[PDB]
Amino acid sequence: DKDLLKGLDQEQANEVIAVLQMHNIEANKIDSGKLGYSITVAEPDFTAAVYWIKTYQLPPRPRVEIAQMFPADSLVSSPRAEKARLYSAIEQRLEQSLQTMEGVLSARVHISYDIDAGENGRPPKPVHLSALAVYERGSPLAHQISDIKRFLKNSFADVDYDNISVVLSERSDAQLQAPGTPV
Amino acid sequence: DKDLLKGLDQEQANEVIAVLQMHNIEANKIDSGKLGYSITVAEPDFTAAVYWIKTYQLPPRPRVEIAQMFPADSLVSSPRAEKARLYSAIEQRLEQSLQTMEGVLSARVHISYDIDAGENGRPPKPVHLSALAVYERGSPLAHQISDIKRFLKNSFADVDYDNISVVLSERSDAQLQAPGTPV
Amino acid sequence: DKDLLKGLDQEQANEVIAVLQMHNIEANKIDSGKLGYSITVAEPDFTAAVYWIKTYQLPPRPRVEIAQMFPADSLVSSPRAEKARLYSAIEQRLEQSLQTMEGVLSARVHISYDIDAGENGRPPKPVHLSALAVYERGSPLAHQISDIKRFLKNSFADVDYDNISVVLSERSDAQLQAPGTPV
Amino acid sequence: DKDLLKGLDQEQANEVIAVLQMHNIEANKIDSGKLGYSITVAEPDFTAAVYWIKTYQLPPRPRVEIAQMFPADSLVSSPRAEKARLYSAIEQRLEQSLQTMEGVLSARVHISYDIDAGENGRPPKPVHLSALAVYERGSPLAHQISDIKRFLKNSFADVDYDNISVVLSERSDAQLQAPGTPV
Amino acid sequence: EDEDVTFNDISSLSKHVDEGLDGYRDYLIKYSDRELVQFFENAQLKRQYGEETETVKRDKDEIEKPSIFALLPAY
Amino acid sequence: AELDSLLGQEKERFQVLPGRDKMLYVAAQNERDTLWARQVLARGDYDKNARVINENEENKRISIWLDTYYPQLAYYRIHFDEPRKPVFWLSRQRNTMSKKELEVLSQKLRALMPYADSVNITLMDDVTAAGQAEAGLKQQALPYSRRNHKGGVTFVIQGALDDVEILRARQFVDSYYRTWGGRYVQFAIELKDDWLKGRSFQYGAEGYIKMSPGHWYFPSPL
Amino acid sequence: AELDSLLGQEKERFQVLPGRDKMLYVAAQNERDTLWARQVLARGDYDKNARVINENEENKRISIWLDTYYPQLAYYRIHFDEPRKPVFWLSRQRNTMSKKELEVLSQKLRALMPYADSVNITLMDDVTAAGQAEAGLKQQALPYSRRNHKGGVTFVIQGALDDVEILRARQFVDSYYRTWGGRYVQFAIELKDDWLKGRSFQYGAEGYIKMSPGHWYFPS
Repeated sequence: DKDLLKGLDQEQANEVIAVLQMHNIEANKIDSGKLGYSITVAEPDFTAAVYWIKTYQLPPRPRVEIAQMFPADSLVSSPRAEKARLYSAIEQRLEQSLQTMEGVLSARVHISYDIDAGENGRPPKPVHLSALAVYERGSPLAHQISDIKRFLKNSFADVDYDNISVVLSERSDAQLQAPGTPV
Repeated sequence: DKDLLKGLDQEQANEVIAVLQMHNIEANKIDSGKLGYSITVAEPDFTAAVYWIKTYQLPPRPRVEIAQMFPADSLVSSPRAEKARLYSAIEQRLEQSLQTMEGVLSARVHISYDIDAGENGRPPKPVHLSALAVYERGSPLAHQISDIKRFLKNSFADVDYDNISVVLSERSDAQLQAPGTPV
Repeated sequence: DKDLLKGLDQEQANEVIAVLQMHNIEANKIDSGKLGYSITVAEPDFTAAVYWIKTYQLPPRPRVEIAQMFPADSLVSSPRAEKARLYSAIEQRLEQSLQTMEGVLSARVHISYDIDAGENGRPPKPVHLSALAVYERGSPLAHQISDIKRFLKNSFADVDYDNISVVLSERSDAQLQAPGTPV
Repeated sequence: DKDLLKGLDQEQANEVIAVLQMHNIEANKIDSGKLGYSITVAEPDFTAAVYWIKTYQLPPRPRVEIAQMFPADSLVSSPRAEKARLYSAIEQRLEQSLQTMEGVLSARVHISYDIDAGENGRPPKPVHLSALAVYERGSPLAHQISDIKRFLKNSFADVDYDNISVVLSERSDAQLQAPGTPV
Repeated sequence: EDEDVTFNDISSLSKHVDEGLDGYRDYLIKYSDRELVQFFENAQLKRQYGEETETVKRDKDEIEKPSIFALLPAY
Repeated sequence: AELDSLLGQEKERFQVLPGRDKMLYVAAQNERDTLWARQVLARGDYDKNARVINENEENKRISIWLDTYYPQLAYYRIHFDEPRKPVFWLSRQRNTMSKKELEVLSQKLRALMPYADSVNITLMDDVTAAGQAEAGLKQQALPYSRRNHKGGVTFVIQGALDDVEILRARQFVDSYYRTWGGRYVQFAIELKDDWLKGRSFQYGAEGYIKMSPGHWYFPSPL
Repeated sequence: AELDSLLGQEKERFQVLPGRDKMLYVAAQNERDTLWARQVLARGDYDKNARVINENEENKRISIWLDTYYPQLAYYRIHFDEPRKPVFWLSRQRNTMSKKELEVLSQKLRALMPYADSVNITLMDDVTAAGQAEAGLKQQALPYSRRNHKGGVTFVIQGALDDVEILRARQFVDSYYRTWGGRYVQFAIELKDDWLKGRSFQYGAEGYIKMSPGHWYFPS
């Protein structure tokens, strides 16, 4: 067996395994503790596994949130930083709420940051919101966009239905059967 | 048996087990104490379990609350932080109150944090509210939205029925029968 | 026997037991002292117990009160904090008084926190109140809302009957018979 | 065997291997731990491997992100630096969101940094965006540009469809068969 | 210095002269506190007043037209 | 080890039919149950051939075949309440076929469905369908517009709807679609910042007159 | 070791056909499945000759051959619902051919497809195609413009479309294209900004827009 990757985290290993299995590549995950996880494959499948690791740019980078750029541990903060942390926490709490609706598997949400304005002697611009979500198979997407828009509209002081973008998609086919072992 | 996850918290473990059982995958929870819980499955079910853990982005993130961005341990406080903590405590106290209503299993509530403008000079804007809730089967949802709106309207100095969004859903079918063991 | 939960406190344990007994699941509470309480069930019931633990989001996290954000014990205080503590004490004293009325089993009360503006220079704004309460079976709810409104109206300098919302409900059927043990 | 490269990172090594396999060059990856990875090839293939390493300028540089020029571990931040970090985090969060759309394999996004002036004294300019994405084979690119534009338009306070550029491309042919070994 | 205007009455002249000062009024409004301005706007009158209601004029006129003597010390 | 013994304790949840092609067909009621069954097969607990089926998948598959061999047939839906004797609803006005042709069609459908013993063809009335649609809207008192075309009817519900209206609407629509399908009558629900909820008027010397339908709408200043 | 035993447990997910060229042809339904099959052959698990095929790839290959030997033939699409007997749709108006010519064409196609026993040629009506396109756009209540050209029809759908509209349109277009292909009827979706929001204007024969008091814009 040939080594593909070393020193992975748990979530990275599981994402890599999922992508290899989808293309019929049997892979193995090994745990070395302080050294992390290792992924191995057979020689007949090595070439393909390399090409897919390239194409998907695995392992995945960690998830990015705006509060990371303004660590709250600082001794000094401008109003701009505080306002940024606030918005970056509201975005997360809304994605956590959408995931509880009936049929939703996951969602992502974005808000228009206008904290780059100093707001000195100056009127505030209106808010804009965008959302993505994934649904279970057999869901009438057209009739479900309405609920999301209705729910989002009242979460802010000033939002117009015209200013809310919503994009929905269905789950792909289930990968239930195991890949075949090289002869 | 193959290892799916290690070092889980109790509340992460039980949510994983629930999601695997729903799809007919028999899973096992093991306790290592200071090392947390581990989840294991048989080989015939390994592939499916991997696919579901990816699709649902398991294990779940911990739950965000806005007070976490402005710890009361801070060495100093601006008005913006105090006002934020206040609103973040009112939201939680309202969700805890709504769960006591008849038939409600759980709910989530959101408020207009207009605090992002510290209201230097500028007058305040009116509040907007959003709520989600899940009901027991056989509940007349249409007749129950009225009660919620009535209840929320008077919890704030200035709210219009037009500014309150409410979304309701029923509990899914009960999972009572045990999954089948691989042959 | 399979372990559901460990390290519970007394109130969380009794809450879980109550919810499981309602659905005909025989459970056991074990005390480990400094390690807290543990809950266990039989294998035939493990699946169901998991599904209900998820559906009710057990164990219950503890009750929130606004004074917890602005803890009185501190080296320092500011007008906003003092005013907040004051309102958060009146709320609790009113709920404790309503539970003494005839037939009321429990109640919850909410007040409009105008303190999120300083009310300095800006003129202060009139108060809004909301209450929920549960009654013993066979109570004339319609005739009892009047008493509550009358009582609440005079607790504040300026309140109109129009600004007080009251929602009442009856106790559910009593769970007296014990669940059956798996065969 | 002749040495091509030493001291590579894992993600540099896999990119080199992928590019050599595409041109029918069999390569070997060796791990020396603290010394990194080494790449070796047979003599008949040495010339070609050298020419391709030149032509593609391998191994790849590390990935650049604007936040690296203005690290938060600094005693003072200008209003320019804070604003730059903000934009440089929004760019990354949008790229990671687009990667969740149906069929998208990878993407990149660019935003107009008006922060190259303070916007001191002058009012702010409107925002411009550009994006690139790769799709799975058999995707109607023409009909998918609309969705992307719609989604990006609402992420900012003021954007016109005229100011959004989108370029799409399909995945190349899969490299599945292994290269032949020199005679 | 604008030769195209015409007037008919003391009111029509007052309005046009007041309109001339809005360029300065706007600068003072930008750089001063709304509530202290409103306080002095009350204090010029309310020694006259038998009443507590203030809504009696809807804001859109008075918010634009605080007097200059009210704006100066607040600035 | 029969298949019924492997699916679970809730025996009644599933239905196993022998197919003429020497294969076992498991009829399910919904997606969740469908996956509960498919896991058993895909794990490989059963050795002979088997397949899982449900009404929505089969409606899609049969419509895709009709698209190729009968590209101009007007029809509504195929009902599988009794899976051994499906019922196929055709329009009376829009089709024109002889008894012989109907029989041939029947036999070709039977050849596509190896688990069904026969297919019953029933002629339904378009006016009836459309009337029930409009009656249900009025029964809910939803605001709406009706548009008629050669091939179909469209009902538009748009503007500043209220939560209670949205709920009722989605429930009704979802009920109707399960009976008649989405081929003849369409329902479009769109939220707009428009307080009049799609009504529109123009003012003139005689008073108001109603506007014609159109894409343009006046955002509510209120 | 037969090939069907190597493709998986889900036996009917794939279909194996014998080719007159002494080669096995695996018929797949989509790209993902195509790559699942191709991995087996590229790994070299099987020793005889085999090939993987699907409807879109075959439509492309056959159109490339027609481009060379029949550069003026008007046609729509080839359906492979029954892979042993494909159906080829030709335009009734835009072609003139004799029965002999049609037969010759049939035989040459059959020679290009060694897994098919025969090819059925069916003549379809352009008016029908165009009518089903317009009826579908009306049923979806999309705004559109129609342009007619000698050899084709173009529907332009442009403006400040809403999310619900974009979704409906995408679904519809993708449904139509899978039946008729993209040769005769074309759809163009074009999002653009709104000029009228918050402006006073006159509409009809003499319309113009008030950019602001004192500024008049006359469109073309």
